[PDB]
Amino acid sequence: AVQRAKEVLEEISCYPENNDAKELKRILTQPHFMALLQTHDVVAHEVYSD
Amino acid sequence: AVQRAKEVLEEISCYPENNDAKELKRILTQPHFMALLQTHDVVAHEVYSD
Amino acid sequence: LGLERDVSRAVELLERLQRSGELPPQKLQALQRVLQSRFCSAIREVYEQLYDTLDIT
Amino acid sequence: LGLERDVSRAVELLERLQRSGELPPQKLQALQRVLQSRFCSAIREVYEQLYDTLDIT
Repeated sequence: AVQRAKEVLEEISCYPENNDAKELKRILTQPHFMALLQTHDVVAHEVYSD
Repeated sequence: AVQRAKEVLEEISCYPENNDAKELKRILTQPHFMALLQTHDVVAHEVYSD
Repeated sequence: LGLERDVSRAVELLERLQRSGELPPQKLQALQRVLQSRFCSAIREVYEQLYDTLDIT
Repeated sequence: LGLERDVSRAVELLERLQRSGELPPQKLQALQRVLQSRFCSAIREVYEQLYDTLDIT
């Protein structure tokens, strides 16, 4: 979940025209949203990743 | 939370008489219970660490 | 925890850009399902719930 | 998932040992509070709720 989010930052980051991309990158970058996403992978990983 | 559980395993592990300590060492060690505990630290840490 | 404000803002921000159609929206729609999914909802409830839990105990 | 059975079993297992009082009941009491605490309850609900989410998504 975090990787996908980070991936988007890179895509939107490559675009200095979209104002949403900028504010979206910031929101998607703060460790807070990452923490929740962290929970996403922790469970999904321990659910059926292996 | 995982470390606390771990520490307990060590104590109960040194006790080959308490049958409860046995079933506790097994369950406490069960990665599943560890996963939930992982969530315990992730949040509890971000909320009571720095 | 600004999770509802940051996620909800990220969800609409992804849609916002999706509507614009300036960059690959496939990854943006992927996020939408990653945050909008009922899963992330339960998890999100945890963060808000946990905070309250701290105020309780 | 078996968290309710493993946690609830660890809770009574910790009390069980507490009843006997042979090993350090301090660390054991700590666990009981870590699994019984309302916090771990929300988190636990996540693991269960999450599995269901899988079945939905």
